[PDB]
Parts: sequence; C-alpha cells; structure tokens
Amino acid sequence: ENIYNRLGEDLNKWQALLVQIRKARGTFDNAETKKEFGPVVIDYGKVQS
Amino acid sequence: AWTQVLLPKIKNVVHELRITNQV
Repeated sequence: ENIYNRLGEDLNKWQALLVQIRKARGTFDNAETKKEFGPVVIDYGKVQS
Repeated sequence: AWTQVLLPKIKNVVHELRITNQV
C-alpha cells in the first residue's frame, strides 16, 4: 500500500520501478550459487530459493 | 565402427535444462 500510494499514477501506474526490479533480479536468479572474491567466498546457498 | 559406437574414441556430449525468468 505504501508503494502504491507513493507512486500513484506514474508514467501510467508505476512503469518505472517495474523496470529496475528486473535489473534487481541481478545478484540473484543465476546458475552461480556462491560469489567468490579473492580468498573470501560468500555463499548464498540457504537463500537462493 | 564410429557409427555403431554411436548406436573409436567418442567424446561425451552433455547439455543441461535450466530455467530463467521462469522459462
């Protein structure tokens, strides 16, 4: 409800955040299960589903 | 010999099924 009120009657209704959400599907929804970086591996295994 | 092997060293070809944006 907060989102709906905040973006009441946008480009049509939202039309904008519905675009950046698909980009926010990043860091996510990929065959990769753990992000490596140097010697630090951060595994998002328990949350991926 | 290759044909009957299909049915001579053959490489094993493998491909996967995945899903993305729920497709």
